[PDB]
Amino acid sequence: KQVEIFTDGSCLGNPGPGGYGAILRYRGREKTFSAGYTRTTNNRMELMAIIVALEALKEHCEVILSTDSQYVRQGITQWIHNWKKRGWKTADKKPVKNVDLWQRLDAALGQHQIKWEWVKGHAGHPENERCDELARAAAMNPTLEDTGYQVEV
Repeated sequence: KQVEIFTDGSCLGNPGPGGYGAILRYRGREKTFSAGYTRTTNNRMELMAIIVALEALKEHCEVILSTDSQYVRQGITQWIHNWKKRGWKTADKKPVKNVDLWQRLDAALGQHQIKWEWVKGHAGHPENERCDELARAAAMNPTLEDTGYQVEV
């Protein structure tokens, strides 16, 4: 009840060192989250940012979630519905890519009333701009291991 969440993820390769930034605003007060991983991908950091922010919420909230990720938008608005029906597997019966993070996200999504704000550019979105700085800074000083990352074949 109202919580604003801003997120971004960033990574220098594919895979490569990467990081996330998230800002959680409540009652005019802000909390910042940020961490870097030694070997990860951009898309995984984009999911991780949202996961860590939502997991911070300790009570059911109405959340306005603001992110510029095309990957997360497609997943949330397009794919995840059918993913669940197919038991989290693509037509070739392989596990959906990043199933670990998508499932962990979906858990956090189920606990809140979420309005998604799909941002386009940094222009006029100071919080998202700042999440990118955070993400990039953490990618330059990575400390965690992204143990869920699998080298796609």
